[PDB]
Order: sequence, then C-alpha cells, then structure tokens
Amino acid sequence: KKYSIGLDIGTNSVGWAVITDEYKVPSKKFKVLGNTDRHSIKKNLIGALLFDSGETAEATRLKRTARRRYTRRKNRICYLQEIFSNEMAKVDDSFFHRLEESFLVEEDKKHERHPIFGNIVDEVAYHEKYPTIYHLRKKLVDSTDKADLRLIYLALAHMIKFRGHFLIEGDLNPDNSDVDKLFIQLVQTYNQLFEENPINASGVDAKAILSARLSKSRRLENLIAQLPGEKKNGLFGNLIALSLGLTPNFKSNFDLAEDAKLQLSKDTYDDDLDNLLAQIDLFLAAKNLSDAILLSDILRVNTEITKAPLSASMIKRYDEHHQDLTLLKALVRQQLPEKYKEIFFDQSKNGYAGYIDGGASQEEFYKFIKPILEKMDGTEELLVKLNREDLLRKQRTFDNGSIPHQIHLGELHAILRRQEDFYPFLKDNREKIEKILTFRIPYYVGPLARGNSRFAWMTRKSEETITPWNFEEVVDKGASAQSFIERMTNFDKNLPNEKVLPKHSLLYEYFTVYNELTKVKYVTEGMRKPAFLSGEQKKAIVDLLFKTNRKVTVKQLKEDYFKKIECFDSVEISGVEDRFNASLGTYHDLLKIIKDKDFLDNEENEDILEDIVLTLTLFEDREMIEERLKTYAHLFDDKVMKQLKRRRYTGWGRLSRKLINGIRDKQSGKTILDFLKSDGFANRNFMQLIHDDSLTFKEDIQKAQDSLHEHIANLAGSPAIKKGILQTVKVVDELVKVMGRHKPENIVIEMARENQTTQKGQKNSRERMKRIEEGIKELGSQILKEHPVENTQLQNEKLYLYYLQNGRDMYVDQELDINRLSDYDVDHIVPQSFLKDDSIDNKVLTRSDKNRGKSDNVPSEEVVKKMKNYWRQLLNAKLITQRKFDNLTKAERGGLSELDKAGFIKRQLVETRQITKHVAQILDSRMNTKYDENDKLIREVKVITLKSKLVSDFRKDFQFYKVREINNYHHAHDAYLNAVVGTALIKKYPKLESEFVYGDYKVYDVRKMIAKSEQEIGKATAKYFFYSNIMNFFKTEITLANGEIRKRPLIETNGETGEIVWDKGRDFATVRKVLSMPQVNIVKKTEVQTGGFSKESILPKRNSDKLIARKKDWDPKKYGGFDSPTVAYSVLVVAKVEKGKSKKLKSVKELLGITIMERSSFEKNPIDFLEAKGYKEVKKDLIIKLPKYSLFELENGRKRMLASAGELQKGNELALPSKYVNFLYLASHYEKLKGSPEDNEQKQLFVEQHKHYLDEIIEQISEFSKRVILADANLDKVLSAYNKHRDKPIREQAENIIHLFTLTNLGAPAAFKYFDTTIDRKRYTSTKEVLDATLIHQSITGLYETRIDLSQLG
RNA sequence: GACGCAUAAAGAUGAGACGCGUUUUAGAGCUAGAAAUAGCAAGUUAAAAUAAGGCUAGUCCGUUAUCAACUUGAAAAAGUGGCACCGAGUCGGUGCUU
DNA sequence: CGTTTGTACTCCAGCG
DNA sequence: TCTCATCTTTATGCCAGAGC
DNA sequence: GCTCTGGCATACGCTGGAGTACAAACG
Ligand SMILES: [Mg+2]
Ligand SMILES: [Mg+2]
Ligand SMILES: [Mg+2]
Ligand SMILES: [Mg+2]
Ligand SMILES: [Mg+2]
Repeated sequence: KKYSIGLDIGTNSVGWAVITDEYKVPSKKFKVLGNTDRHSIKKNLIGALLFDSGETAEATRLKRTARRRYTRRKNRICYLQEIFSNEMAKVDDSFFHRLEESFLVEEDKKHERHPIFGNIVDEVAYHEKYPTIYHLRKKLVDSTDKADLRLIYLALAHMIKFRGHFLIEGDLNPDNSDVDKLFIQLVQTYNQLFEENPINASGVDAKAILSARLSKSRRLENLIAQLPGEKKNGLFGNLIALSLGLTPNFKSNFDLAEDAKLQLSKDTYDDDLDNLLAQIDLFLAAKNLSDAILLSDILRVNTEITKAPLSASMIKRYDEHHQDLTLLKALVRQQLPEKYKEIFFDQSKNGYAGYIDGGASQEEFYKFIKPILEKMDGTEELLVKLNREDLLRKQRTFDNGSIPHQIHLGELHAILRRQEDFYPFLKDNREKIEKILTFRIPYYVGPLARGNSRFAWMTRKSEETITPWNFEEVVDKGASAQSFIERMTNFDKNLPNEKVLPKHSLLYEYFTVYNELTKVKYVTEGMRKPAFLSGEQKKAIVDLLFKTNRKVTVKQLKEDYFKKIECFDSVEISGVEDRFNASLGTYHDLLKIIKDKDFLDNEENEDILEDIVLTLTLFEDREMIEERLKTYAHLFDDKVMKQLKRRRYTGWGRLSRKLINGIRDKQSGKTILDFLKSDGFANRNFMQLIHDDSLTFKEDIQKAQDSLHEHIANLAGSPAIKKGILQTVKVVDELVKVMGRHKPENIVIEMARENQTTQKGQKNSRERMKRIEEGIKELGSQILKEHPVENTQLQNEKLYLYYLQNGRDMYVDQELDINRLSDYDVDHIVPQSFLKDDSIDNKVLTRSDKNRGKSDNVPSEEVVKKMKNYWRQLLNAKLITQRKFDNLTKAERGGLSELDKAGFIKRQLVETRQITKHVAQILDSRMNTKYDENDKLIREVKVITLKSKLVSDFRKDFQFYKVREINNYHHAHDAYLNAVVGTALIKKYPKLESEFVYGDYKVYDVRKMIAKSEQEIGKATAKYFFYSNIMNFFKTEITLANGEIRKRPLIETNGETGEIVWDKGRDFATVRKVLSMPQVNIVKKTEVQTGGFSKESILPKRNSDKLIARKKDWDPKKYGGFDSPTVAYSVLVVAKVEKGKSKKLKSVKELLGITIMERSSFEKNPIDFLEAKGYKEVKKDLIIKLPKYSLFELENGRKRMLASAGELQKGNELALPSKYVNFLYLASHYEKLKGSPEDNEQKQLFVEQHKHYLDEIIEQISEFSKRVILADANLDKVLSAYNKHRDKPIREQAENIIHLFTLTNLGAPAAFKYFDTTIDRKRYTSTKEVLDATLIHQSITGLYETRIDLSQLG
C-alpha cells in the first residue's frame, strides 16, 4: 500500500515510475471510456511524458521590439508629413497620397502612377538628374537654388527614415570638422600658447596615419617621423588627447597649464578640462581635430569641399560602380562573349544580373566573378577593388550600420539652412524636424503606454499625447528611470516585502565583512585552542586594515594587526585561506571622493550614505544623479559632488536593509549586523542567526512569508521552464490520484547536480584574468603591458574577447581598438540560426562589416586559410579551446551538417537544473502541508533529490545500459532506477536524509563533518569519494588497487534496525525484469500550435491559392504574400462538398487545418467558417478538435500521431529486448568501457561471442517496421545496406545499427545513414486513414484513456 | 555546511536603437522584326508593408507561458475511472469485488 | 477518356 | 548587430558542537 | 573530553509546407 514515485525530468520529457516497497512496479486494470468496445486496459505504472520544449521569450521579445521600431518609424515620417502638409497642398496636393499608394498596382492606384511628380516626363527627368537619393541629398546640401518642396521632403524623409545609429554621444559637428588639414590650426594654436619656439613647420599631417591602420602605433610613428617637437606633449602628447585615449593611470606627461591627466573627449572630458580652463584654447582644438579624424575614419571622402560627406561618398560609390560596370562589360565582350549572357542577363546565376536583380549578395557575386576576372586581361584594377571589397558596390549595403545619426543630422541641418530662405515654414520649425530625426525614447523610459501594456513602467506628468517635442514636459524621466530598475531587482527572500540593498551599499559591505570576520579564529603559542575574535578585536581589525586596504590578506592580518598591536610573535589563522573575500570597496571609493574619513566613520550620517549609494546605483544619467544628489550639496564641496556624480555603481545584493540592520531580536535589542559585530563568545554568522530558535530572527522571517497554474505562472525566470515544472507536477498529481489518493512515501527526483574534486572545481572556476595572463605570457605579447587590465573589468564581453584574441581580429589580420570597441561586434562562430550556443567557444570579437558580410554561416574557407596560423597560435597558448578551433575551422571538415545539429545544447542542462530545482520545492510544498507545533512541518512525503551520477553508475556497474536512440523507454527506466536507488539509499543509510531529502537539514550539522585526514586532499574531494563509496552496498565484490577484494553480504540490512534493504539475489532480478517490460506508458503531449502565422518570407506574386495576403486589400495574386501557414489544430469535419463536373452534395469526412491566423475566426463561429470554406450541412456536434500529436490506433496496434491536417508522425515504440540493448551498448563503445582491463577484455569477449545478435536486432527492426512503420522501400534499403556491410567490424556495425532506430523512432520521420547510404524520410503525408482509426485521448500519464472510434462518425 | 561572500561557467528577462533582406509600384527600353524571337542598351535608387490585424485609440497591443476526454460553470475552479495473484511483444488471463 | 488522389523526390525556411 | 539594466542554475574556496 | 554522514578507500532531443512528375483509380 506504501509506494514511491521516481522522476526523470528533462527539457522535453518527464519520465515517471511508481514502485512498491519491494522495488516492483505495480500494474492496474484501468477503465477506458468512449464508444469503443474495449472497456479495460492493463497498464504498468511506469512511463514517460514527452512534450515540445518550452520556447524562451527571446524571439517574441525581438519581434515585439521590431514591431515597436516600425511603428515609431512610421510615426516619424507622419510627423514630418504633418509638418510639410499645409505647404505641400500648395504645390502638389496629392503628393503624399501618391507616396502612400506607391505599392499598389496601376489599376489599384487612385492617382497617377508616378509618385513624385505625377507625370512621365518629369519623373524620367528627375531620375536622370538624380540616379540615387544621395545625388539629391548632396545637391540640396550644396546648392543655393530654390528646390522643389517635394525634393526637400524626399531628402529629409530619407534622412529621418534611415537615420543611422546612436552609438556616439555629443555633437559630432561636420561644419567645424571633416578637414584633417586643420591640424595646422592645432600647431598654430600651440605656437600661440607655447612661446618657447615650438615646432610649426611640420611635415605631412595625420593623413599618413589614416592611410595606414589607425592606432597608437602608426600615430606615434608618423608624429615622430614628421613632427620632431621640442617636447613630448607637443609632438605626440597633446595630439592623442585630440585623437585617442590614454592608458596610464598616472597624471599626464609634463604639464602645459596643469599637471593632471588627459583623456579623449568622453562624457566626463568637459569637466576634466579644469587643467586648462582654470589655468589659461588648445583643448578647443579637440572638438575639431577629433571630429575630423573620426569622420574620416567613418567615411572615405575628405578631398572634397562638400558639406555632405556621406552623400558624396555614396555618389562616388555610384560613379565607381558605373565605371567598373562599363569596363567589365567591355572586357567580357572582347574576351568572353559566351559568358556575357550568363554574367549580365541570367539572374539565376550569381553574376551581375543575379547581383542586381537576383538574390545574390556581394559575397556571392564576388565569388562568382573572381574566377572570371582572374582569367581575363586588363582586370588588375577590378581584381584589386574586388579583394578590397569595393567592386561594383551598392549604395545601401550591410555595412552602412556604422554611420552615426550625426552625419544624417548634419546633412538635414544643411538642407534646412539652405532652403529656409525660400520656404518660411522650414525656418519656423527647423528644430522640430531636427528633433524628429534625433529624438529617441530613453531605454529607461520604455514604451509610452497609457495603461494597457504589461511591458511599460513609464509615468507621465500629464495626459497629453507624447510627441518628440513635448517628451520632456510630459514624461517623468526620474520616476521612470527609478521604476526601470525597481521593477527588475529582487525582493529579499527572508522579507519578501523589502527590496534588496545595492551590492555596493555600505551596510552590505559591512555585513559581508563582519559575516566573514566573525568566523575567523586565531591560535597562539600559549593558547589551548583556537579562539574567536572578540567584538573589540573585530572592531579594531576593521578600523585598522579593512578601512585602509581594499583587499585584506591573511598576511596583513597576522602582521599588521596581531604582530604590531596586541603582540603575538606568531599566530595561526583559520577561517580564511590567503585573503578575505569580503571587502569594503565602497568605503574606499567614497573616501577617495570625500576626503573626510570622519564622515564615513560617523553613524548619524549612515542613512545619507545609503541614499547616496542607492542613487548612484539606480541612475547612470549624470543629470538625474546630479538632481538626486543635489539635496546633499550642503554636506560636500562642489568638487566633491562633481566627483560623486562620476562614481557609478551597478549590481544589487541578496538581502534587504530591514533584514541585516532593521529588525531586532526582542530580547537583546540587536539587529543581525549588531550580532555580527559582537555576539559574545558564540560568534554566530548570518545563517546561524536566522536559524536559531532562541533568537526571534527566525520567527520574524517565518511570519513574514492561489492555484498551481497561477503559482507556476508567477515564478520568476524564463517561461521555458514553466512547461516542465507544470507537466511534472501534473504527472505527480495524477499518479497520486491513481494510487487511491494516497500520498507517496517518497518522491525521488533526478537532479543534474554533481560532486567534483576540489582540483577540478578550482581549475574550472579559475579567474579569467589568470587565464588571460597565462595565455598572453605563452605567446609573449605585451598586450597586458600596453593595456593593463583587472579581473573585474574583464566581465565586459567585448573587453574579455579583446584579450582572448591578443587584441587582434580573428577574421582580418588587423589590430582592434580598445577605446572604440563599440564599433566591433561579437560574432557567433557557428551561427545563432543553426544551433543555440552562446559559449565563449562560440563567440568571437570581430569588425562590424566583417561580421555583417559573414552572415549566418561559419567562417569561409578563405578566412580559415588566412587565419589558421593565428588560430593555431592562440590554441597553443590556450586562449581558445579545441572546440573553439573546431568551430572556427568548420569549413575545412565539410561545413555545417546535421551531425553538428545532433548534440545537446548547453542551455538544456541549465533548463533541466532550473526545472528540477523548482519542482523539488513545489512538490515539497504541495505534499507536506500539515503544520505541527512541536516541530514546524510534518514530513509526510520525502522529496529525495538524487544526483545523476548515482543512477548512471548503477547502470554502468550492473549492466542496465542506457541507449537513448532505441526508444523513449529510457526516461521511464531512469525514473524507475531513480526511485529504486533513492529509496534503497535512504533505507540503508537513514542518516543521509539530511542531505538527500529536500529541506531536512539543520544548519551547520557538525555531525557530518570530515576529519582532518582526508581533508588534506580537499573538502570537495572528500565528499566526492564519500558519494562514490556510498553506493558500494549494492555491489558484492569491492576490488582494491592492490588486488584485494571484500565480499559483501548477499542481503543488505539497515544496520541499526535490521530491516532488509537490498537482497542482491532477488532485487537485481526485480530491477532487470522491470527494465524488460514491453508495456511502458509513453505519451506525447497534445499541443495546440501557437506562434508565427506562417513563414516570414514574402513571396513574389504567383497564381496559387497557398499564398496569404500580407495586408487585407493586397491580392496575393497581384502583390505576393506568405505561404506555409502553421496549423493551430485540425478539426474533423463531417459534411457535404459540392464536387464533380456536375457539382453535387457528396457527404465527406476529412480533416481541415485551422491555421493560427484563422483560429479566432473559426472559434467565433465554426459553422460559418466551415461553410465559407465550402462545406455544406456541417454536423456541428461531430466537430472534433485534433491538436498536434493526436493519437490514432489502426490495425495490428499500429499508431499514428497527427503532425498536421495533412501529415502523420509514427506513434509506436520499439520494445527491444534488454539483451540486445546491452549488446549494442557493449559492441559500440568498444574500447571506451572505462573499466578495468580485465573487465574490458571480458566484455569484448562477450561482444565477440554474441556477434549473432546483429541479425537478431535487424530482425526485430524489420518485423516492427513491417508491422507499424510500413516504409517498405526504406526497409529494403536498410536490409540491403546491412547485407552489404555484414563483414565490417562488430563495433562499426553496432554503431551504425543504432542509427537504424531512426526508422522506428516515435515522432517525425528523419533521415539516417548506414556507413554511407543515406535513407531519407518516409513521410506519412496522408491523413485519410486515421479518419476510420480509433482516436485515443490520453491523460497526462496515459493511464486514463478515452477511445473514440471514428468509423462510427458519418 | 541548501544562507551569505569570492571566483567561474552556462543561460534568462525587459527596454531603447541601427543596418540589411523580401514584396509591389516608379525609374518611358531601342532596333530588326507578321513574329515565335535575335541583337544592342540598361542595371546601383525610392515609396510603402514588414506577422492578417485589435480596441482600452497608446508614438499601445498582437509569435513566451496556459490546452487529454467527459460532467458541472459567466470563469477561476471542482468532480469522473475497484483490488490481489500468475504471467509478458506494447499488455493478457485468472480469482475476489461493486 | 479525364480528373484525382497516392507516392516520391526536391527545396525551403528572414538576418547581422 | 549595438547600447542599458536586471535575474537564474551549477561547480569550487571560506563559513560547522555537543550531548553523552 | 570526544566522534559523529560511511567505511576505512579513492583522480539534458531534434520538420512541416509546397511544387512537380508520374501512376493507379475512380466517374
Ligand atoms: Mg535525467
Ligand atoms: Mg554572426
Ligand atoms: Mg530523461
Ligand atoms: Mg506554443
Ligand atoms: Mg554554495
């Protein structure tokens, strides 16, 4: 009557099993409902629920943000049109109407078919005058003639619609820049300020640096060569301050007006200018030379007087494209006339015709045309431009993403300045148009909702509609920025109504320090035993060396404190290894700013400091920080406040202020922090304080603490794990309902946790700074010398990848820029679209235009061959792992293939861990509910949490081998073995319940301490060995390294009680028998499909009924549209259809797929929807919703799952005998058995003896296929391939036979191969047969069934 | 030693932006041609849409999570299916029992 | 003799 | 692809009396 | 004034839609 439940939870499965006290799996006769004649089923209480993994909300988020961007871009254009509308009605009242309907075909257009001018001659003239929009933009920027209002609008709308990025702050003005020759003005101003005969007659200016790769190196070299200045500052020192960042932390080179340091023109650079403004403008030349150099870096146009450098560069692209195209056409005609049509007319090839009119990108076009160019004559210039990626370029390409918005804003401002003379309305609202271009909702404001958004947090000062021009006066930006962070930070778990403290708050730092400090012990020569630090000693230590050293080493503690004050000549410290992990970093940072130490040490102003740190953590906008800190301006100097607003903290703690310093124990009146600072002689740390029954902290925490669906929905984190959590809780609930509504004795959950040796865990958690040091020193570069870095700074992804690559690009042999890292981007070696892998082995820092031409593919063979030596250098120095090197060189081993797809992603382990950890506490809360006064909670049900290592060792030791490829039974079997091993362990060692049973621990149970011996190897190694040896009571012979063996008893008893725990004779037979049960309740969860309506690709117009209109009024036969709609669910319709040459009502039964788009339309009124679909006399009461994976049973027990309205998945399981599974496991893995050499030899001999099982397994597969798969051609191919390779080695034959189970695997048909022969999918693309099958409705465990015989519907 | 701290791996959630891509239309094709076609010219750009759409009409929302069947119900939610034994090719049989 | 469903094979899927 | 912010799981290191 | 958890010894899963060609197969 007592029973246990095992669980094997995964991302797409939850295996479950019910066991009794004798480890047997029971079986019950279950009632089956429905109209069939079958009334009872015998079923074993073991099975697995399979489901589609919950998707992360990332793709939905990306779609939502893209939708918002499109909405706001349309709104920008609407604002511009509203500005232009009144004065456009003068010149062309239908202009904006023609712009709106430009998409429509001519018979749909209500106006003239030429959008801009509305007549053929003017339109042709315009396009001859301005072949590209950039011609018009440059003409409007440069010319003084009154232009047409329509042309002005077109240029401004092009700038506003495609307005460039906002990755650069400040005003990158073009008017006071773009001429690098103003360096002469820089040396002129230097000559004015520097009177000791400075250098003025220099050589060539920085144009040489620009013509080379831009860095500190070429700048220094060219300035040394051309500018032999009288001092370092003039020749090199000041120029970089106008063009580059400075690495050293020391003050700048020899002073010119003041001695302080120098930095590039950043956000804080203006305030840093006190070294000259308070001493004198030489530094004003930064705002000119810096912008000139930067825009010369962005754009390859500096030789022209134009005020539109971007439009000029695009016109140069156009001109070079034209010239190169003419030359290429001439060369092709005079050398390769037969190839002319292919290159220039056939747009299915990747020639120029496919480059312009086809789908060929310029990488495809270049790889097509490079062989052509190489074999002709006179193509040297074209080839050079090709290798430089500037051959026949388009004006709108992937690499335009580096254009800042300031360039477009400059062109727009120039146009408005030019044309405001003639159009007064342009002068009145020049700033409105500029604001339309430049306005951008702050990231901390979010969507500008008015109540009906679940993603919005913005608060508004007034009810006015928000525009770009009243955004400041309508949106409360301070409160919005506060709620931006406040809605994302955690609440204190102990006090769930109190927000956690900032990670860098002073109370949090003190709490951490004293929590670590309260447990360190010292022993002297004369002291009997190690003693705690007293409250006075902890006070003294903190004041002496925690408030004077940022990092406190044990050496400092035993030399600065103990030796010097309260003298001990030699002391031993326990409770810290080499350095206190705790620190007071915020104290030192605020001591640097506020030189007053007494202010920080004072206790009255603790609230002020907490508020200051909270402000510095919530906001990064210097204006908001200044406004918030302004209330304290009477406590600090103006300079001190200027320094505070620079200080920026991020990160939040785990505990609230009310917890660590707010609540008081009613007896002693002490807070938790007061106890940490002085707790008599007990010196309780944080976890002891909140768990003592003698103190009221535990009571206050406990008293400060619906439905299952609501509870799972309200869980924080990814919604991906909610699916697994809810499904396993529902499985447990159904299993409890089956077993007479009696709660299980135990629930055993397989956890993905692991015990590691201390060496492995210390090597896998080593600091990344250490990794960079050890790698750089190996290859000998001075990258750390040039750019010193700390481990904390390496949390930045791009900064970390910079040093991992030795400061070099991994795709082009070029050096990266540290200060300009935002203009590089992180590239996923194996593309995101293929496989989800965000690991460091997959990430590479490369240049933006290198990434964006390298689209959704591994690096090309050209890149691999160029870079294989540098990658080899990095691999030998261990900055990239072997897996990273394999990812980079993927093109050398055949590129992307389904083999790469066949491997668990790393997110799956994290998802499994999260699901299992959540469900452990969910089940512990739902099962154990009866509270008791003597002991708080009554543990009716023990939720055992087994590590996966135990069951895997059980399988491998006792030959219960697992092969995931044969069938889905391994989930249920893993659950069964989990139940067996967990219950056996709890019975044999009832004193391990504190660590295996969820929540049954007492804090710091010293009873389970490890002696000093066996700790010299490491505390985690001792636990690793303990857990390894804790499972030896299952085995009989325990073999030693020297050959001695202990024979364990055949019956294992509890030891103290004497209850039988494991009869090694009969219980192993019980386990073996259960793993050979052919009936296992494998159920695939039926799921109504949700997601995208169809495939996202817009297809060209086609006379087909599969196309879907992409707007309501756009006929897809004229405009194109989407196809491949996703079927939400199918419906079984029984009705009459008018068909035949003479249409007549023939009664029909069939499945109609209700796609996601039309799901709501169908659910509003099914009869109207079906009649409009063409069904007459629909029987409303016979409509059956059939979601995906609906199960039908046919003759000979053949089962099919509904993939869609016109496809079926195979729905049977191959219960292969356990002997064949073991033989497949042993024959494969032939030399990687990992056992003793004698055992490996014995297993190899067994495999060799039983080589006849290959024929037996093939017979199993063939009969199973002939019965349920019915893929006769594929089966014949499989049999022929097996007969061909029957003389291959047993290992290879067994390895390839495991692929054959892809033929029989439940689910969608998949392709597989047998040593070379690829067997492709036999898809069941007809759902006519299931219309007379038996529709199976299965409960969550599949034990409860309803069988509907569809042959009786008609 | 399930809290906390330090380190690290692997992931997650939300907001703000960029650049492409696709689709239809505009960018007068010319000559020889009954013409089917052939020769030549040309190409780089733009508008609009970018889940159909929705109503609470916001510069908002629309692809995550929730879903066996049946009976109750405005819905959350509740309720529905006997046991033991011998066996095992996807569960069968036997015997008690309602 | 003309449609009309089964097989069978190929291709494709927005992205950086 | 970029910027900003927050959060989770797991591993290792430090943290362990006490009644008989 | 001490052994205790134990025995005494260690290195997580994966395809449906659409088109085209061709052959039975019904009307
Ligand atoms: Mg598992
Ligand atoms: Mg990429
Ligand atoms: Mg599993
Ligand atoms: Mg879904
Ligand atoms: Mg821990």
